[PDB]
Amino acid sequence: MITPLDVPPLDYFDEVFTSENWMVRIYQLKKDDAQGRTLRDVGELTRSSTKTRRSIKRPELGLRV
Amino acid sequence: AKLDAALLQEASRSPEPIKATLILASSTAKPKENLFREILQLNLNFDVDHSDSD
Amino acid sequence: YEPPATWENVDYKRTIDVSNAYISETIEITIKNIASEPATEYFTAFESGIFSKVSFFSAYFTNEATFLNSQLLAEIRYGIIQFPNAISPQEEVSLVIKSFYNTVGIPYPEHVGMSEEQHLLWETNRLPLSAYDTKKASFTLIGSSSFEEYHPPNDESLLGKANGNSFEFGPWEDIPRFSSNETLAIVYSHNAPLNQVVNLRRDIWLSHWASTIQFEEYYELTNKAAKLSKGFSRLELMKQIQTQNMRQTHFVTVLDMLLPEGATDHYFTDLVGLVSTSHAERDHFFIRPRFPIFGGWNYNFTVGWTNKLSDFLHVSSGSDEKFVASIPILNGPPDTVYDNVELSVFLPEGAEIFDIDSPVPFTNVSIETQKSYFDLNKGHVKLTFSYRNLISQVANGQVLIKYDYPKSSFFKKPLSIACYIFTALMGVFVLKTLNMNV
Amino acid sequence: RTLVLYDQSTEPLEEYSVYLKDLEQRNYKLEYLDINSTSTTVDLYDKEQRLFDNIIVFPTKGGKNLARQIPVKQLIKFFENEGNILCMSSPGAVPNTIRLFLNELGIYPSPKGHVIRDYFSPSSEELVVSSNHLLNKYVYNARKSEDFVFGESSAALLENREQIVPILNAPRTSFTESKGKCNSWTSGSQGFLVVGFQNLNNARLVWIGSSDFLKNKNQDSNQEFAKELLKWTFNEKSVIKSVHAVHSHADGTSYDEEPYKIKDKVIYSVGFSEWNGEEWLPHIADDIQFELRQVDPYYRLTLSPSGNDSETQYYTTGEFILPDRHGVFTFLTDYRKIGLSFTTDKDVKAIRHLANDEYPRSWEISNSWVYISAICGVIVAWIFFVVSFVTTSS
Ligand SMILES: *[C@@H]1O[C@H](CO)[C@@H](O[C@@H]2O[C@H](CO)[C@@H](O[C@@H]3O[C@H](CO)[C@@H](O)[C@H](O)[C@@H]3O)[C@H](O)[C@H]2NC(C)=O)[C@H](O)[C@H]1NC(C)=O
Ligand SMILES: *[C@@H]1O[C@H](CO)[C@@H](O[C@@H]2O[C@H](CO)[C@@H](O)[C@H](O)[C@H]2NC(C)=O)[C@H](O)[C@H]1NC(C)=O
Ligand SMILES: *[C@@H]1O[C@H](CO)[C@@H](O[C@@H]2O[C@H](CO)[C@@H](O)[C@H](O)[C@H]2NC(C)=O)[C@H](O)[C@H]1NC(C)=O
Ligand SMILES: *[C@@H]1O[C@H](CO)[C@@H](O)[C@H](O)[C@H]1NC(C)=O
Repeated sequence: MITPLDVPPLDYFDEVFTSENWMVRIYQLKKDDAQGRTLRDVGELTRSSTKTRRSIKRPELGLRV
Repeated sequence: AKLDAALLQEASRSPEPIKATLILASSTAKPKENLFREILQLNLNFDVDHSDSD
Repeated sequence: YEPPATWENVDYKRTIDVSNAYISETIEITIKNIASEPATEYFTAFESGIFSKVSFFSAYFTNEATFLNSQLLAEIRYGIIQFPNAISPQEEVSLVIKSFYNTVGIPYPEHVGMSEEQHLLWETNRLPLSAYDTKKASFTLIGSSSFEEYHPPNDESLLGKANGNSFEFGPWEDIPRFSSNETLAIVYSHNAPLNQVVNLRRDIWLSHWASTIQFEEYYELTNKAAKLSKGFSRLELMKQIQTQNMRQTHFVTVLDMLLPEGATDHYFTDLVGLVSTSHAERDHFFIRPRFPIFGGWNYNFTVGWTNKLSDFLHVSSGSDEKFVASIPILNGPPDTVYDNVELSVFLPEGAEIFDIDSPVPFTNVSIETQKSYFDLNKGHVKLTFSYRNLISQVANGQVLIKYDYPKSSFFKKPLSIACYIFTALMGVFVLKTLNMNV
Repeated sequence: RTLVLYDQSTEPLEEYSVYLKDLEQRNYKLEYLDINSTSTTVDLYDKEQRLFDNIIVFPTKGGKNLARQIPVKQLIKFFENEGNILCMSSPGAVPNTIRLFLNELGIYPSPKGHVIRDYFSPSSEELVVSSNHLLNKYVYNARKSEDFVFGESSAALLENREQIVPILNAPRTSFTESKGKCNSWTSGSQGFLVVGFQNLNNARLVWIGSSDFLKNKNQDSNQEFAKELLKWTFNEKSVIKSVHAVHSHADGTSYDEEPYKIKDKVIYSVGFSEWNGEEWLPHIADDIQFELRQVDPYYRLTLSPSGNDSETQYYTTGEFILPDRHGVFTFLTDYRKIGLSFTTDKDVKAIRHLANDEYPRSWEISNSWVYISAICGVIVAWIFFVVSFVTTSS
């Protein structure tokens, strides 16, 4: 028996078909984001974060080539 | 060894000395004595890898 | 070709109905002639984009209707109406134009959830493109429940006054001539499924030895409704079935095929195999596709059935061996629009077609041959019609073929198969009287 | 068309009126909107189509009014639909919406307290950056050395993404300081004063980090750079169309008449075109590379011009031999040069083995003459064996 707190969400694929008795699931590779950011950051952008709370910090990104 | 992973590829591909420049300028000090002088030239003779950061 | 003169519109109604996934207009005109040579013709003006997609064009008199000779020609393009009993040059006449179109509009939110209402965007004229001067002209937009304009004009006139399930307005006096001054765009709720097929080929097979006619139809249907956002999820569909009652919504779950009266051997196949979810009750052939056809999806399938020939074929009176067949031009679901129809009737192998009549003006016709089972000679006579733009509800017609089929060519089928069996067995005789013994 | 967000009591619109009227000299139908004077939310979409081609955001503070007008997600959705954005910041006024929206694009402006400081007295009353620090062409290329005023400014730390197009650099001896005892935001030459960003849908953004730059009191130093910077920001200065990307056999026949084959002679031809705002001119360029490609690339060939037209300069690759590896190869030109428009042309084709007929023939090859002569000898000696065997008497 599984629970909805299991099955982590899917941020690179999206379903396009699923049969009547849920046998054959058909998924699609959704296209990479236009602004170049990774799709799990789009997924964590569009939900669950972060209760209208912020933080301002030196982003520790290294250096631009 | 704990530098970036972007300058060592560029200094390893093109043979050129990386330079070190010291700055001790200020606000209450008037100009034409502020230190903008490159003081050191290093060297490198290492081996790099693939998948650059290109 | 512009018409000169001699008609002036006193009254001019224009009622657009938008309620069944094809636009229908019922114009009602009352015309007055001018003092000149009495002319007997009329010109109805259509745009170049609407004239390409039009499927029915008819005219009545308003006193008591008989019919009129309504001819559609072949950049504003016209359609002529011919009157009997040539009219005196100063007398009022009354007139009714009906017309049925192909386009229905664009889904104005093109992405919408499956449990949500859709709204469509239709574009048309507000001032009527008449080839003549009008003195009074009222518009009436009948149809579904909610009508709303799109980019409403600043003028308080030429603005829609909403009535109970209606939308009434119009430029009401003194419109001089061809008026493309303003183009209307109206959004409206529309809960029909919007079934439309792209290519229908239907093959029928007359058979004198079996005395049966055999229908086979290949539908390539799309759903031109609004596409669904966030993709498709079986969970929301199945919960949407389990909640209540399946009201009127977009997608296609069942199709009701209205067949001729006594139909015997029903089948419903896809490309990949047959489908077992079909129910052939008396006079009605219900169909469930494999996947529910949402907005923008394709589905190509094949249905077929078998009628007796005694009620579609009739022996003529002058000669016994001359037959006249009247074929139903179109059987399908009640709410469909057909973008292409090719009706192939197949007469038997020795038939020769004399006369051909069709009630609907076709795009093309040709006579070929095609070899089916045990067509040892040239084969069946494929008389194929090509109709372009048809409506399921409107095009009630029968195609009338007059041919002959003499008994000299009726018995040539078992005699031809007898000719192959006979020459095969004499071939066996030559290969057994022949000496090869070294 | 264009849009202007601004506010009073921080930076009025009058001291920008030299540039917007310049946009009035073009065919840009401007449409202003004022914070602290308008309470209605911008209908940036009616249902699903986009009203404005552009947007220009003059400096402000983003307490509640800016999030009322444009939030971050609405601005992402505007920028993915070819919506060009020009946005400004300053240490006197850092909006929060624009700071988070730029953090989604890998551009990290300095916050409220941090200001950039350059010593050595360039002007000693305000910071000013010479034209040596312009990193990229195709946005502005200085014909001679000039200065660009920047009254009080803030630099940006940049992520190493492909899409980010740097335009101007901090003058390599600068830093940031705050009233609070926080760390320094950027180093000398790693901060960027103005930053461009080009979408994958070829939409463009310019963050430009000074309120004292675009003002009406500065045309003596930064007049042409701001006019051609605003030529670059809206897609008017450097975009590229790729018209005909066709490949065929070397003798003129197409793939349709004869499909390809291993070890075959083909030709490939693509033509580019740029747009200076008025005319499609032919695009002179090096660096364009064809790739014949499976999972791994089998050919990278630079393209020689060999052609011309009124609004297109073509490029060929020369007759090159297909690989003896069979498979389904794609023909690819990714012209991806930062500063100007990205273009991709690909065509996936099947390239098959040799047929059984299309082999070197046995009489053609010099080695098989022995065996043709011996098979012909056995056959002729067999015919004299059967005639001699029948016609003899035993
Ligand atoms: C089932 O029937 C439908 C309806 O006729 C078929 O759809 C049609 O398929 C053809 C070829 O796949 C489409 O032609 C294509 O046109 C586009 C431009 O419109 C072009 O880019 C393609 O290269 C190709 O020429 C046609 O548009 C399409 N019709 C509709 C209304 O979508 C479908 O192929 C049939 N499927 C099967 C399995 O038989
Ligand atoms: C009308 O129907 C005829 C059928 O006889 C069509 O003519 C054929 O067109 C096909 C093209 O798909 C050719 O391959 C055949 O050779 C043609 N046959 C003959 C006898 O001409 C014709 O194209 C149709 N015309 C229109 C306007 O639909
Ligand atoms: C910007 O907003 C402030 C805050 O409301 C405005 O200040 C008000 O101005 C009106 C008259 O213009 C006064 O009646 C109020 O008492 C002021 N309120 C405060 C808190 O000062 C200011 O006018 C606005 N700026 C503009 C240009 O309209
Ligand atoms: C050759 O290309 C140049 C590119 O600027 C163009 O101006 C010129 O008209 C072209 N000439 C011909 C003959 O196509």
